Amino acid sequence: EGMRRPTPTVYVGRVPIGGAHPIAVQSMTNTPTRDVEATTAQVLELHRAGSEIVRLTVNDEEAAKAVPEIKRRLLAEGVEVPLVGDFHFNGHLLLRKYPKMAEALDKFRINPGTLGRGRHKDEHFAEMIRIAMDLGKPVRIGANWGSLDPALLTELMDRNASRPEPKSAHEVVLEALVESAVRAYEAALEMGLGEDKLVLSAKVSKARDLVWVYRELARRTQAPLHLGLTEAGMGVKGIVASAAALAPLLLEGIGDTIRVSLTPSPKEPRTKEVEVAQEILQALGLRAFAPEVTSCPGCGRTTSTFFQELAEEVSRRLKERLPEWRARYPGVEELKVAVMGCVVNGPGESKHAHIGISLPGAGEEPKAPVYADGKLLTILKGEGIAEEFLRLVEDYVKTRFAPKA
Amino acid sequence: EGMRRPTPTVYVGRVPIGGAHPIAVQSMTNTPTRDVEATTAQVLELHRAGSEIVRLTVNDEEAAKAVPEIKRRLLAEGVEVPLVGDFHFNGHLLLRKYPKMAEALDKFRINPGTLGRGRHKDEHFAEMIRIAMDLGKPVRIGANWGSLDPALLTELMDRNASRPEPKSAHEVVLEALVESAVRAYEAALEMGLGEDKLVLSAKVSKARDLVWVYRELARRTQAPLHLGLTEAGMGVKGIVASAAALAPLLLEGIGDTIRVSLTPSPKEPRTKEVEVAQEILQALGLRAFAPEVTSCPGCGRTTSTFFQELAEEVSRRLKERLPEWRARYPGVEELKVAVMGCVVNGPGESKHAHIGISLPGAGEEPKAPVYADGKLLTILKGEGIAEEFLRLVEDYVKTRFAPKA
Ligand SMILES: C/C(=C\COP(=O)(O)OP(=O)(O)O)CO
Ligand SMILES: C/C(=C\COP(=O)(O)OP(=O)(O)O)CO
Ligand code: SF4
Ligand code: SF4
Repeated sequence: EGMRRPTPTVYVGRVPIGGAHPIAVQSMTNTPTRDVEATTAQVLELHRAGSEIVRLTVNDEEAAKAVPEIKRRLLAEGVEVPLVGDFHFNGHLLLRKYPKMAEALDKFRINPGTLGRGRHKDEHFAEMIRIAMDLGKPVRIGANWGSLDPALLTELMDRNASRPEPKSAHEVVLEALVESAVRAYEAALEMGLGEDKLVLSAKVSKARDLVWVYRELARRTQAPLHLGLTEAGMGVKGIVASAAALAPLLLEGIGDTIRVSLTPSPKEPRTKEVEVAQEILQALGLRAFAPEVTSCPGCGRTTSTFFQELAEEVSRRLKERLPEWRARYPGVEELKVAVMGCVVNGPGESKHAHIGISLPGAGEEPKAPVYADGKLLTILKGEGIAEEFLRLVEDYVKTRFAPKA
Repeated sequence: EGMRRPTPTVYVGRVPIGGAHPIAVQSMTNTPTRDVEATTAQVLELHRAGSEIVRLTVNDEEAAKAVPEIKRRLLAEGVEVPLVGDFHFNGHLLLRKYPKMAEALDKFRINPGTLGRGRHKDEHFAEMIRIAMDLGKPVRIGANWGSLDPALLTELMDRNASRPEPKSAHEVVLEALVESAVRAYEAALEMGLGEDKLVLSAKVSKARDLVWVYRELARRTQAPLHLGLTEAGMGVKGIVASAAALAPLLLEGIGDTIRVSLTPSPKEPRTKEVEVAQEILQALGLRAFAPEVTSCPGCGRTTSTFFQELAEEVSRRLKERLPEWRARYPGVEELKVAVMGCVVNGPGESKHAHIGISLPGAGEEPKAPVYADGKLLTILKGEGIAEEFLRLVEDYVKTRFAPKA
C-alpha cells in the first residue's frame, strides 16, 4: 500500500501470514479454557466480529483436555477459524501429555521468557519445537518484557557495561527483549523448523519502546511479525495507545498480523479489541472490512443535535445493511461515506468520499448537496433528509459495487 | 524527548507554541457563537477538561458581537484561556467592522481556500493579516482539503500533466494543499507578519495522506505546526484514526499543537475530543496530564469479572483523587499503576510501573503480590485485596510525590 517488508509465508490454519498477504486480525479469549461451552461461544463470537485467528490459553491439564472438544465444536459448525495455543512454564509438559490437543491446535505460541530456568530450559524449548515439527504446526516465538528471560538481560547488562559508551539500562532491557526473540528464532531454525512455520513477536507496553523494538526485529530477522502493544489498558487510553503504537510501524511496512490487548470494561464485550484492530488497519488503508463514515466534528456553523443525529444514523444504517451488502455487492467493504455540517468543507470533503452529504450551515441557502464519485448527484431539501440520503447510498452501492464480468 | 523540530515560539495568549515548548492541546466549541450563555459555558467546560487553547467560529455579525462578551465573562472567572477565531468567507468584513472582537480574540484563523475566489482573495487575505499585525495578534494559516483552493488545484494539475511522469490526481491534491499553506505562509511573512505570529496547518481526513503532508510542510517551512486529522468521524473509528494519523508524525518530532476532530455522539460531551488529544500525547511520552493504568487484557488464566472490575476501580479512583493529588503532590501526573491478571507477566510489568499488583490466577491463592519502585513491596491476601491495594496506591503517592525543597 505500502510498502510491505518482505517475509516468507506462514499458514496459520488456512490463513496465510506474511508480506504477500493481508495483515491478519487476531485476538484472544478470556473464558476459562476448561469451559468448553463458554470458550466455544466466545471463539465463535470473536470469529464473527472479524477475528481471522483466535488465541486461547492452554494453561493446565484441564485446559488441554478441552481443546480437542472446542476444536470439534467449531468444526461441527463449519467454523474453520485457526486456534493458537498460549503456553507458559509447562508448554512442553502439556503438548507431550496431550497429543490430541497438540493436533487440535493450528499453531503453538512459545514465550522464550517462560520456558524454565537453566539447562532444562533448552530441553523444554527443544521438546516443543520437536512436537511442532512432527505435526507440521507453525510456532510463534513471542517475547514480552513482563516476562523477560533473566539470563539474557544479565548477559546484555554484562555486554553493555563494557562498551566504550554504555547505553541506558532502559535501552538494554529492550535490547535483551529483541535478543530473546531473535536467539530463540535462530535456535528453532537451527533445529530445522521451516521459515514457513515461524512467527515472531516482542512486546512492550509503551508505544515509543515498541517502535524501537519492532524496528530492530525487522532489521535482524526475515520472519513474519506479530505486532501488538501489550497491556494497553482500559477505555480511550487503551484504544489510543494501541493505535499510536502500531501506526508508525505499519506505515513503515512492519507487521504481518496484529492483536489489540485491551482491558475490557465489565460492561464491554471481548469483541471490542477486534473492533480496534480493524479500525487501525482500515484507517491506515491496509485493510478494508466495512463501510466507513467521514464526518466533521460539527461547530457553531451547523445545528448540533440535527447533525450528530444524522451522522449517527448513517453509521448505524451502514452497519445494519452490511450483512446484506457483503453477499449482494462484492467490494462494498471499501465504501467511504461523508456526512458534513456546512459548506466550508462539506462539499470538498464529500467529493473525497464515494458518496457524501453536506447540510446547509448558518448563512446558507436551505439546501443539502449530495455528491457521488466526485460530482453533484442531487440536492436535498426539507424533512426526512436522513432517509433520503440513505436511499441514495443504497442505490449507489447497488450500482458501483454490483457483480460484473 | 525526542527530538522536537525546531520552530520559533508563537504565543497564543500566555500559551507558547513551538519546538521549545510542550505540545499544546486545543479544541473547538460547537455551540452557536451568538449564544453567549451556551458558548461561555462550553469554553469553560473544555478548558476544565484540559484544553489549553479554545477555538470558536466567528461566522457572522451576531457571532462577532458575542466574542467580546464571552471573553469578558471568562476573565471575570479568572479563566485566561486563549480564544481562537475561525473565519471563513467574511473574515475581513467581520474583523474590520468589529474591532473589539478583533481585540478580544487571542488569535485569528485564516483558511486560504475560503478567502474569496481570485484577486480580491488577496485583498481579503491582506486585510486580515494587516489587522492582525496592528494588534500584534498571532494567526494560523490553516489549509484543509475540504476547502482546497480550486485555481491552485487546476494549476498544479496542469503543471503535473507536463512532468515526464505525472503523479496521480490524488497525490497532486496533497501537493496543492501543501502549496496553499506554504504560499500563504510566505505571503504573510513578506507582508511583515512575524515568525513569532504565524502557525500553519494543512489537514486531510486520511492518516497516510496526513503523514505525507505534514512531512512536506515541516520540510518546506519553519513555522510551528498545528497537527490534526480533520473530519475523523465517530466512535472508535474517529479515535483510532486520529491516533494513527498523529503518532507517526509526533514520533518524528513534527507537531506543536493538536486538535482532535471527533464527531460527538448525541449522548457524549464535546470534551471527549480533549480526552483523546490528551491520551495521544501521554501515550507517546510527550506530555503527562494524569496518572494512568497499565493493565493486561486478562485471559483464561485469571477470573474475568474480578480482574476487569478491579482494574476499573483502580482507574476510577485515580481519576477521583487527581484533583486532590494535583495540589498536594507535584509531578503525580507521571504516576503509572499496573493491574495484572496473573503471574506470567504480572510481576515483570508491575516492576516497570510506579506501583503494581499481580493477581492470583486460575492456579489459585487469594493473595496478590504488590510491587513498588521496581521491587516487591508486600503481599495482600484474603478478601478486600482490592481496597488494600488502593490504600497502598494512595500511600505510595503520599511518599513518592511528597513536597520537596
Ligand atoms: C497473554 C500474554 C500477554 C498479553 O496478551 P498480549 O497479546 O498483550 O502479549 P503476548 O501474549 O505476549 O503476545 C502472555 O505473554
Ligand atoms: C472548522 C473547520 C474544519 C474542521 O475543524 P478541523 O480542526 O477538523 O480543521 P481545520 O479547522 O481546517 O484545521 C474549518 O476548516
Ligand atoms: S463542516 Fe462546517 S459545521 Fe462541520 S466542522 Fe467544518 S465548518 Fe464546522
Ligand atoms: S497477565 Fe496473565 S491473565 Fe493477564 S493477559 Fe497475561 S497471561 Fe493472561
